[PDB]
Amino acid sequence: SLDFKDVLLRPKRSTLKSRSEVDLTRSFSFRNSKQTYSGVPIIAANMDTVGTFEMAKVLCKFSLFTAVHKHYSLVQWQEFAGQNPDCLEHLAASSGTGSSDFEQLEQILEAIPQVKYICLDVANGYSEHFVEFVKDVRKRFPQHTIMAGNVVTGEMVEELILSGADIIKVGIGPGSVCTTRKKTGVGYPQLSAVMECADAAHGLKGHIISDGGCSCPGDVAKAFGAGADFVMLGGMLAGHSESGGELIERDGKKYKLFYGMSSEMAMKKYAGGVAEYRASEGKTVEVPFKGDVEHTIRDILGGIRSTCTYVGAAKLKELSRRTTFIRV
Amino acid sequence: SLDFKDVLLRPKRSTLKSRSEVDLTRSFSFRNSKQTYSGVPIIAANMDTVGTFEMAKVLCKFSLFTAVHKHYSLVQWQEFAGQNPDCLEHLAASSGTGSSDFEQLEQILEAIPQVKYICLDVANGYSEHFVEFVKDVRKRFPQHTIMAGNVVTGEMVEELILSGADIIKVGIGPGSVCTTRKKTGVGYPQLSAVMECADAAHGLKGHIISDGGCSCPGDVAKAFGAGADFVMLGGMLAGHSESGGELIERDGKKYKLFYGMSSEMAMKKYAGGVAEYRASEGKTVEVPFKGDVEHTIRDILGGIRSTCTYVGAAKLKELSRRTTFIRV
Amino acid sequence: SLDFKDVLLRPKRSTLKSRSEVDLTRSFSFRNSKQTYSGVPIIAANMDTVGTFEMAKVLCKFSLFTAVHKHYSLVQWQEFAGQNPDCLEHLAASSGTGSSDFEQLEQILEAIPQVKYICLDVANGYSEHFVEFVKDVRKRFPQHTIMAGNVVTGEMVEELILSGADIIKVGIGPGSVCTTRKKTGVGYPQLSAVMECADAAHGLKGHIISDGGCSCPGDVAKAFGAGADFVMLGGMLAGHSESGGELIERDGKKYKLFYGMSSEMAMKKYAGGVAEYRASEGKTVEVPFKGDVEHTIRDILGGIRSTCTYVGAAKLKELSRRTTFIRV
Amino acid sequence: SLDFKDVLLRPKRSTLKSRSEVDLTRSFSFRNSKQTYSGVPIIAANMDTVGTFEMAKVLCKFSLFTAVHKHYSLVQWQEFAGQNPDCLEHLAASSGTGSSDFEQLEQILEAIPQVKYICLDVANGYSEHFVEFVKDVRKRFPQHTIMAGNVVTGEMVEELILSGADIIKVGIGPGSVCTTRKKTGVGYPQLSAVMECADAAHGLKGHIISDGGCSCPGDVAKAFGAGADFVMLGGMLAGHSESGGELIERDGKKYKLFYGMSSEMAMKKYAGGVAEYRASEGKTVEVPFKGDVEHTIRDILGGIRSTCTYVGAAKLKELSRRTTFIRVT
Ligand SMILES: NC(=O)C1=CN([C@@H]2O[C@H](COP(=O)(O)OP(=O)(O)OC[C@H]3O[C@@H](n4cnc5c(N)ncnc54)[C@H](OP(=O)(O)O)[C@@H]3O)[C@@H](O)[C@H]2O)C=CC1
Ligand SMILES: NC(=O)C1=CN([C@@H]2O[C@H](COP(=O)(O)OP(=O)(O)OC[C@H]3O[C@@H](n4cnc5c(N)ncnc54)[C@H](OP(=O)(O)O)[C@@H]3O)[C@@H](O)[C@H]2O)C=CC1
Ligand SMILES: NC(=O)C1=CN([C@@H]2O[C@H](COP(=O)(O)OP(=O)(O)OC[C@H]3O[C@@H](n4cnc5c(N)ncnc54)[C@H](OP(=O)(O)O)[C@@H]3O)[C@@H](O)[C@H]2O)C=CC1
Ligand SMILES: NC(=O)C1=CN([C@@H]2O[C@H](COP(=O)(O)OP(=O)(O)OC[C@H]3O[C@@H](n4cnc5c(N)ncnc54)[C@H](OP(=O)(O)O)[C@@H]3O)[C@@H](O)[C@H]2O)C=CC1
Ligand SMILES: *c1nc2c(ncn2[C@@H]2O[C@H](COP(=O)(O)O)[C@@H](O)[C@H]2O)c(=O)[nH]1
Ligand SMILES: O=c1[nH]cnc2c1ncn2[C@@H]1O[C@H](COP(=O)(O)O)[C@@H](O)[C@H]1O
Ligand SMILES: O=c1[nH]cnc2c1ncn2[C@@H]1O[C@H](COP(=O)(O)O)[C@@H](O)[C@H]1O
Ligand SMILES: O=c1[nH]cnc2c1ncn2[C@@H]1O[C@H](COP(=O)(O)O)[C@@H](O)[C@H]1O
Repeated sequence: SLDFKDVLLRPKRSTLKSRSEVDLTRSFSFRNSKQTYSGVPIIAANMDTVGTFEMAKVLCKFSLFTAVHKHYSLVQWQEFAGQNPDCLEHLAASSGTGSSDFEQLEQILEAIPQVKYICLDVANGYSEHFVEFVKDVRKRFPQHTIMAGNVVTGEMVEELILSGADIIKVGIGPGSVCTTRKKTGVGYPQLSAVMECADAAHGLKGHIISDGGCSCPGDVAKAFGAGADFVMLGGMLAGHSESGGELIERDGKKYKLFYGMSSEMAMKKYAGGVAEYRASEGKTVEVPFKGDVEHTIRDILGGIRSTCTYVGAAKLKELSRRTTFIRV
Repeated sequence: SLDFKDVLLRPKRSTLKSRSEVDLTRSFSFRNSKQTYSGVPIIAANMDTVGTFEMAKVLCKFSLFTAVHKHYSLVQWQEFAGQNPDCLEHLAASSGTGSSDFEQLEQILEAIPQVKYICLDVANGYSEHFVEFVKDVRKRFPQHTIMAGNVVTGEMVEELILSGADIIKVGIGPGSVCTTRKKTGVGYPQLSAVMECADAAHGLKGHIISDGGCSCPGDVAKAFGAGADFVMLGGMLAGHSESGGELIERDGKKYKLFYGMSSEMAMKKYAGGVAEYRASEGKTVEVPFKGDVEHTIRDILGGIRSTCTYVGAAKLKELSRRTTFIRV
Repeated sequence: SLDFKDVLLRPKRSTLKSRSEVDLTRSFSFRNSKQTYSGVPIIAANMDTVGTFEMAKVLCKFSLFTAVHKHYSLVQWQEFAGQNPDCLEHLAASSGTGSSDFEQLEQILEAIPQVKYICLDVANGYSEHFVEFVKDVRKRFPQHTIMAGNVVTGEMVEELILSGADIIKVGIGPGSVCTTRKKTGVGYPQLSAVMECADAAHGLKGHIISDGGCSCPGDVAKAFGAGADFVMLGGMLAGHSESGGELIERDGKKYKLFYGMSSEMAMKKYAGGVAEYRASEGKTVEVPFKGDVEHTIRDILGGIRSTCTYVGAAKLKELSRRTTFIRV
Repeated sequence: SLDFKDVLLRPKRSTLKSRSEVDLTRSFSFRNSKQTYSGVPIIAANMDTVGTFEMAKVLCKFSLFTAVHKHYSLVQWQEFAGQNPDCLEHLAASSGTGSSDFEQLEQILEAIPQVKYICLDVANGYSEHFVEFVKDVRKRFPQHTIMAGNVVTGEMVEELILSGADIIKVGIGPGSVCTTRKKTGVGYPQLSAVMECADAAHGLKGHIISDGGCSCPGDVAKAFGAGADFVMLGGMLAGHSESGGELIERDGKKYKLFYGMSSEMAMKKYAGGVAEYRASEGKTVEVPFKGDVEHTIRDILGGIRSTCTYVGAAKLKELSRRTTFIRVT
């Protein structure tokens, strides 16, 4: 029942001389889409303040991935893709399960063929309705790679992969601005979830994303060491120039809003308020302004290269197999 | 030795599509009164700041229950009942073991025949005196549903049910303004208390209330998942317009008093003071003003519907069967 | 490896009706002095700010015990004894191992025959030198009851009782103003120390004092439940009118100094400062002023009566038999 | 998986009557250099703010050891050595693995023959490159005692001794101004590291230094109790008159900078800044000014003498043997 904070990685004898030797890119072949990936498998979350086109343009320079948020117009996507043809390779267009979500997704994918990834995202990936929607999307777009979540346990990972998803998004409640655990009491320790779900997915030649709960580069490295193919970040990418969220300067200091997608703040913006039978399951915070995201990416990547050197991993694909966790 | 903070509920595969589909009402048939209940089994605690007639009026609209405090006059009761006849089915009148308390209860029940629940409430329900009192109240009021507590272990749950109580109130020391544990060292972790006492009660076709220790909706869901038939709330319901407690406006902010029923504040108010051989076993806090309780009810119920969807429960009665706790 | 915080007492079926029914006095017959005791076995520590004459005078009225500090003159003792002839029964005169300490102790005992207890107190009761001192004091005063400490393990409890001590003082490092653990790393969790040492002592028909680490009446109740015959209190008794320590009014609030007997404050007062080879093993704090100690005594005794009613103990003597600890 | 905070020492019967009776010196014979040591085996860390010449001069008086930082020039070393001929016996010159570092060290050792210890110090002692370096250094200076680290596990302790190191420096991430754990997730709880590495070292009649994570005298005592031959201190020695770090008087209070050697502050000073592929693995703090280090040394040593009296150790040599740890919540 482990969280990131409960472990450390044991160092091991290595032949690496310098952190600059470490290759942080991965190559994957996806189970169902049959497409191939090559890049640095860290993903900007599809939160409205994080999965922005400005984030994408910077993350592209480092070969990182963006799951674009679901609140841009087709026109905005077309403007982005026209101005940034070389950044469409590691983007996913996102959708929930509504008719309207699906139709807007379609419009994007039809108009911008270079977008080859789909991020299907719900709070509760255990619903049969969600499973059925994944099948539906696989059938409509057989050659796109599908990321689907969220879940925390292997039976659901398997069902979702067998239903047509390529990459399962793992995590219920670990997120920095999530309040699901406080409102519902439901969840799973994130490191344990990653280990269980990685094993399940990899038994089927599928993949996973560790989604949420990382607050330092060491956490990112732990999720990878536990078998995550990709790691998705919200909070660590919030608060930058390139992030969304209002910039607030008060009492001589600068902040940016950062908020859960099921916070009252988000529901006020996009659902016309909070439905009577719902409770909010995210919160709002004000993040001290961090400046340009490039400096944060370099810190994260720098940390992970260090991790690899300490365990003797010359390439990110070696990190999990050379990871021995010490309980602390 | 589990508390609510030590666990999460595991999600499970679900045919539920929306949280709006979840029915939170239960029906119970009581062992000794032979009466039947229908409602949302969340009870406002019989504290003078929580179990108020203003609270009852609002909770009634949501089919929630109020254990009315023991400090209203007979005419206040008569006035309430006259003005709010449809509220009377979801209320209990309360008493401790004092001859004065019981006599005032008898006058209320004589005046208000519509009150069909009795809440017999002492700090130490392990006393043979309390056991005997319960037997006497059963003999006196054969058709009234009797809630009796408090205890934390099965042997006492069984004895209390066999002596004539329908519903056993579980918890010693977990309350937000309780200081019993600090003053006496006595108590029992609440989640374990609920698990153990639920098994003991259910084996005899009786019922329990998890009383105390919930500070968010997820805790309430954990209590129900652990087998509690009802959950009683003090602090979560304190600090509202409908709550008791002085409203205090100071340093630009508003607060409401909230205090334990064995605090010095309560004893000064209703015993004249603290008797020489006694210690206070409650504290006072100032709760930032919360506004109208309807918003808090909606949040709590919304959290629990979300729990139910995550574990596949279409009805609250299915929650405990569908609950697998993960240790955190 | 239990500290007080690690456990709660399980409640049990009781025939107690009222906390007023509980007798907190104990009767002891001491192994080596052959003297008898009757009183409430809580002791004000022999710290210079706690074991004062003003403290004794109040504690006396409750039948509590005072280990008088070792920094009164003989004239001071005679004055107290002359003015308070009925408060001499539950007093001890204190000494360390030095010849000047012994000479002063001897003057007190000779001049004040009503003083029938001796408190032999060193930081490190494991020294053969302390053992031999205990033996010598036993030989010199065969009808005086000897408290001796401090130690935390059974073997040493036994040695000290067999060397002539009646009551063994248990605790190394738990005290509120102690820094031994930070400075040395030496200690033993106090609840486990009490359980182990009480068994060792009782097997020889001797007694122990749980010395240090209580910060609420619940802790005192836990110590007694774990088998301690007496409980000694420093911090809980510091900061009262009757306490020593300078009264400091600053920034409109009142405080009283409270410091370790191994602190730099103490060694400056009574040694020539700190010897080059020693480190201080106590600290200084300013305790917000508590007023009269009577109120604190009532809070402590009331808490312990409540513990006894909860576990079915009519007498403090029964509390440890009736104690079942639950680990939290 | 223990840290210092997870344990206490159990007192035991003794015949000691005063803390002043306790002998805190140790004598060691080193496996590979064959040289001998007599002193109090607490070492000032080779951080630029701790392993200074001012520090060394004071620690000398108490028979404590200094691993000098690697950022003094030859001329500064010669000045020190000419004014303090007797303080040279418990000094180590430090180096990392680069050719420039090796050359600086080689000049110091050639110019000042009285310096008989070498501290080879990298963040990652698990590197084959580091092992080959230790071997090269043992080849070049066969009679110098070599401290080499850092590592946290016994296999690497063994390999480094077999490769020619005498004393292995143990600790990855426990340090007060280290952020390696937050940046990489890598580490090992320090008390357990010490117990494992001390067994591995001692099997081969080598020695270890517990490096990092001590924040009170008790932690020092615990490290010795777990079998560390030496204990190295950064934070506990920062903030003094003798420490490096700028003295900053602000808001009516005095502070001294103390920072990790992998911090942005250090890399700005000694490298070009931070290379694009590196992350900072240390932080900067401002430590309230502590005054003269002598007073801190006396507090540390008095603490450890007290531990020894409580467990019956008349000499520091006895402490580990007489140590029984109790696990604490
Ligand atoms: N990671 C997260 O927590 C995220 C949460 N949201 C939140 O999810 C909810 C639905 O989002 P929307 O975009 O309208 O539709 P989606 O496309 O996200 O599809 C989710 C569907 O699942 C249903 N549902 C069933 N169980 C749950 C549950 N336990 N928690 C949340 N939804 C559940 C919702 O219905 P119903 O609401 O009737 O129960 C909704 O129809 C909103 O409250 C939204 O703010 C949105 C994005 C990410
Ligand atoms: N559930 C919990 O953890 C707690 C609940 N309470 C709440 O606060 C109210 C405060 O009432 P309070 O004045 O404490 O007493 P109660 O209302 O519980 O007292 C009823 C009778 O129990 C007796 N009694 C016996 N043992 C105890 C004991 N250990 N603690 C308290 N009473 C005891 C009292 O006698 P006597 O006073 O002479 O001893 C009295 O005659 C309770 O009625 C309850 O609603 C209070 C504390 C803890
Ligand atoms: N509970 C506590 O921590 C108490 C602390 N004190 C402290 O104990 C020390 C001696 O007090 P004093 O009144 O002179 O003599 P004491 O009669 O209290 O006896 C203590 C004797 O034990 C010796 N000793 C051996 N080991 C230790 C140790 N680990 N810690 C403390 N003393 C030890 C002392 O010699 P030496 O000092 O040379 O080592 C001293 O001669 C002082 O520093 C004093 O402040 C006094 C009473 C109780
Ligand atoms: N003991 C500990 O917990 C730590 C100690 N440090 C202290 O700070 C200094 C840091 O300077 P720095 O250059 O960062 O490290 P080092 O002094 O340890 O560098 C020596 C060589 O090791 C290489 N190296 C390989 N892996 C790593 C790694 N994981 N982390 C750091 N270097 C690695 C470096 O190359 P390249 O830089 O190209 O990768 C460099 O060429 C150390 O010398 C040490 O004093 C720093 C962090 C942790
Ligand atoms: C719960 N979880 C939520 C909410 N909005 C987003 N998220 C989740 O958090 C992840 C990011 O976690 P960080 O710790 O910030 O990196 C997102 O990717 C998503 O899974 C919400 O309102 N409630
Ligand atoms: O003074 C007190 N001491 C201990 N428990 C109390 C006191 N007053 C009320 N309670 C308990 O605390 C419960 C509510 O706890 P909460 O919901 O955590 O605030 C009540 O229903 C009582 O059982
Ligand atoms: O300076 C000291 N160092 C360590 N223990 C001390 C010191 N001075 C007093 N004590 C102990 O602390 C006890 C009181 O502990 P307290 O009740 O937690 O404050 C005393 O009875 C002594 O045993
Ligand atoms: O920047 C850093 N990152 C990691 N460890 C460091 C850094 N700087 C110094 N250290 C280590 O920290 C030790 C001192 O730890 P301290 O005694 O807890 O402050 C040094 O001897 C080094 O091993």
